[PDB]
Amino acid sequence: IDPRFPHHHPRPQSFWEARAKALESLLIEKGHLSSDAIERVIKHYEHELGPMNGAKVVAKAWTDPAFKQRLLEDSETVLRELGYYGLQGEHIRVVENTDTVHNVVVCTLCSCYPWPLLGLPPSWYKEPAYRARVVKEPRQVLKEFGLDLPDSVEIRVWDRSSEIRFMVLPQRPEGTEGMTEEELAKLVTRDSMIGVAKIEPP
Amino acid sequence: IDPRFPHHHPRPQSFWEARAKALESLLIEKGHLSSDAIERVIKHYEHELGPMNGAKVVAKAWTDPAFKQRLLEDSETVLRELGYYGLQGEHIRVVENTDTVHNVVVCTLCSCYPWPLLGLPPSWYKEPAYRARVVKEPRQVLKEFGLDLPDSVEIRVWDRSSEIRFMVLPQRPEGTEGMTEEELAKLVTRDSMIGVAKIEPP
Amino acid sequence: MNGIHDVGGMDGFGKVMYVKEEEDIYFTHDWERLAFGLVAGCKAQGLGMKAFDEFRIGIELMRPVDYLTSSYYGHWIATVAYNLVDTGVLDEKELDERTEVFLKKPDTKIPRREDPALVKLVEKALYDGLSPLREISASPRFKVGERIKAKNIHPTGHTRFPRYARDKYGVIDEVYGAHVFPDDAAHRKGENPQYLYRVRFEAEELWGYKQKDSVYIDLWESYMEPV
Amino acid sequence: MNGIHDVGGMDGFGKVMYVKEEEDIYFTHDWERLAFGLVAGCKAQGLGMKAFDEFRIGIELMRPVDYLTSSYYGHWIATVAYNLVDTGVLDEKELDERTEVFLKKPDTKIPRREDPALVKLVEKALYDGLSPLREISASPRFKVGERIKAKNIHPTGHTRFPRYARDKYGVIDEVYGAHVFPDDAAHRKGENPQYLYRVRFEAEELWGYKQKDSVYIDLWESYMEPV
Ligand SMILES: [Cl-]
Ligand SMILES: [Cl-]
Ligand SMILES: [Co+2]
Ligand SMILES: [Co+2]
Repeated sequence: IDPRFPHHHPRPQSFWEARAKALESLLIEKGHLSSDAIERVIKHYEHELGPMNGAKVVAKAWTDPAFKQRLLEDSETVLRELGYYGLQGEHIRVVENTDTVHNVVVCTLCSCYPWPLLGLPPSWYKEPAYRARVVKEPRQVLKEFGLDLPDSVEIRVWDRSSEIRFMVLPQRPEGTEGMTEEELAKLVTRDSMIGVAKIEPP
Repeated sequence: IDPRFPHHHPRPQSFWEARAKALESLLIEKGHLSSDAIERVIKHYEHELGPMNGAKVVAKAWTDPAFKQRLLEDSETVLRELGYYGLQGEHIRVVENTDTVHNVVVCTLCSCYPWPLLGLPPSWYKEPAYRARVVKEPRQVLKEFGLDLPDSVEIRVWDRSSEIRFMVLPQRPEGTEGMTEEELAKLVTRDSMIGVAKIEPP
Repeated sequence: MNGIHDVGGMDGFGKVMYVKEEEDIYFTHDWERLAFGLVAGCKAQGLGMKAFDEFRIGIELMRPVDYLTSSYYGHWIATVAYNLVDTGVLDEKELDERTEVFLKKPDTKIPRREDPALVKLVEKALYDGLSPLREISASPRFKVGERIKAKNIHPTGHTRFPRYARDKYGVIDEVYGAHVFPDDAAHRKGENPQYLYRVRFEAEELWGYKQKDSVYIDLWESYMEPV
Repeated sequence: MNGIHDVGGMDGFGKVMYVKEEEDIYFTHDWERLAFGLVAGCKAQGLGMKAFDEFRIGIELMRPVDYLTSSYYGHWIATVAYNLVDTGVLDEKELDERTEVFLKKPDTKIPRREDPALVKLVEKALYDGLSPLREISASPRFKVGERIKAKNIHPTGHTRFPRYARDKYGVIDEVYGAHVFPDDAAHRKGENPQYLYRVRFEAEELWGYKQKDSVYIDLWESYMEPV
């Protein structure tokens, strides 16, 4: 390494791995962490949370006009009553896609995402391409997801610069007549609750 | 390489090396380049040009008031008359450091530098730290070079966004009484002609 | 800070890597799982960080070349290390030595310890969260519908004001209430809560572009001024 | 393009690596020397690039992770490759295959050829340079001393208008004359020369900072509008 150019040389991912283990070891030795505390977190985020919670909220909104009304009027109270609350989900708002308004959520500065309601964010959501581009050329970004909106549809991008979180409420597709709330929930995709996809007819 | 994350993985410098050789080989095979054309360029930039040319211009300005006047009035004509002209030196301007005005030159967008007059730029001149910072906190950048200007001195940063080039004309230091033009030229540093240093008394 | 993290409006980062949800694996390496445990475990106890503000600045401070190559949980490792050293929980020399141990001997045994009280404490944190909403005695400076000036400010420390939105006109969409102020809190300078607003910006104003696009950004009161 | 290259005003890139001039080695690897020969040799003949505009956009288009890690002459290799393929001088498949050859067998022999006519041609280019100054029939829109508005424009192709200077007020310092217009020329869309101006911006205006600092930037006429 030429000392003029240390900034050309990234840490290898083996460094981060070693660093993680070093932190883990030191913190447990010092009594700050325990094996079971670390595992409890991993269980929560890898297994206990997921987009199925948001899916249930969407299906309920589709099937129960009074619920949808309450949700849109005061989402934070309603979501907390359902138990979809916690770390990074203390203040969750809901915005409805309509025929002429399309909503897209992003954290340009990092990755902010409502874990208690949606689970962990998509891989791409945290990466620079989506973050950089969606606030400036959302139509181009959406097209890469297969969503080609007409010029006449307004796009609203919601950049999560504070701890306020947003979920998109996507429209119920055609072809779903007679489906139960539980069956509609299975239609609701993670991507549709971020705004990068509409829901396909069954 | 996880295909979600190809952008995490830089080309190694061995790639650029191989690419360079591949270009060289193909272009010579196709009759576009020759061994001697490539060598001629390397000789010019590594050996024929350098900051000594600017140093001579500075020393002349210090020793010949009429020359300094002409240089400051019409640098492009004067420099061309001296033969300090060529690729990336077609339009060269000169700005004088004074007791209350300090000049610093940068190419924030790349590396633009007057090769015919000063030779190749410093390593650091082309790198992000200098480029990013000097337009916003020049006092902090200058301090890293050992130049700690008083608040009362105005700083003018000249960002080379066009093909117009600038050389800084630094002030003649104390302690140089009786020195010849040739001896003064040996005092003129590359850094002083960029604006990141004053010239020390001998 | 005007850092590599602040990517909104940048060109050149390429196509978005679309992947079907069911194929979008959360973790591919155990150290990534561990990173999550470290962050949440420390935060639950206020070790190195109490809210996300301090967490974010540690990431923002990464070398750009590291930020772009570490992978996402690499950011988390970087900021835990940064903050634990910065607050005096860990010593840098000891951390570096131990890092070296695991670099040269990756299969080095991790010490085991069960602490069910700590588990309950961490669990409580995951479920209770930590709201930054506060009450203050002042009234909001701005009103819904007001056209405001998003200031041209350039803090060298932490901010939540993306560069792409600076020096722009926008319209107040909502007054959320007073929230802990990141530009102070990230540097352990007090909660000093300020009114937080949602502000709508038009594409024409942000970019000079002609499509029916807008961006809704949350801005603290001190980021803005009246017109 | 709002790319990784456009670093003016960014925080986080760290200290400047000071080195004494006499110790500041130009080249540490032969491929770096070769990069210079490739660029100047091609440019002298108008191969891939005729002026520096096309040269710059090829660098600006690099993957950010490459831009930050390739080292400086790596940029030059990237843009020669880009432009020679883009203009049809070289075929991408052939270039990639040959790259692979030198990757696996670095000591592969380089073909030798002497072309003294080409040497003279290259030499002429090094000494004669290539001025972008033109004359146009129009008069300048702006005058020395005029307070202008540096527009909020966001071209997705090449521009010489740094982002830090956009959406700002400045003062005309000089009218240089008409120069070949980079935003068109880099994309082979004609010289279409426009008046080029030097414009002074104050620290207070660029950053909201309070020191006696200013930046003099060269801006093409179409980057600005009257107030
Ligand atoms: Cl929808
Ligand atoms: Cl001086
Ligand atoms: Co975030
Ligand atoms: Co340059």
